[PDB]
Amino acid sequence: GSHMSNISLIVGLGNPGSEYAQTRHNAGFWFVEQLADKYGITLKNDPKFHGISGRGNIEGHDVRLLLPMTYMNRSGQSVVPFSKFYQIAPEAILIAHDELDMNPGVIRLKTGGGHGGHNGLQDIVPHIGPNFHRLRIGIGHPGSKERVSGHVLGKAPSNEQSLMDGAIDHALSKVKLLVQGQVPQAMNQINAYKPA
Repeated sequence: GSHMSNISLIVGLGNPGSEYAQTRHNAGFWFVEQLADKYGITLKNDPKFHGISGRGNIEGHDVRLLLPMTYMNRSGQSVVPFSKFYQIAPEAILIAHDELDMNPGVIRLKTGGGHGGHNGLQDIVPHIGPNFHRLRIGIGHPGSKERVSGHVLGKAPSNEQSLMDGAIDHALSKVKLLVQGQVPQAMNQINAYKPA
């Protein structure tokens, strides 16, 4: 099982399918896929947990990676049984996801709190409670209350994608702190990020 606030499960939220891969709502998938490549962690089919998953060493720590393949609003149908099977407490889980309330190129590490309208997080907090960590990857907001679907299922313009990709690359360099349980320092150094 997990140990204290050393992060040992990193989840990335998104939808399956090439048609959603480049959309804002898959920001969490981008981060976990990039982290997997960085550390040479294989993401392999995991039918038992309705996902794609991997396990590997990050900076001397055994860490599991999970991409639910449930569709975003059913993400809990992968995250919850996976974390239960492996006896991973919420305190040791990092969930990376798109954040409408932050600009592209803003990234913040948060512990606790609600789903903030995110339909993936909405499917997870009722089960495991809120005390997991979140890598909130700004995607910016749409022009109103009803363009939300269209915005999260859109592919960002290149300037915004460049800002998100630089923020995501920064965060990758801070995962060493998270897997070592240095959450306060990783929150300091992630939240300080600026694009330019």
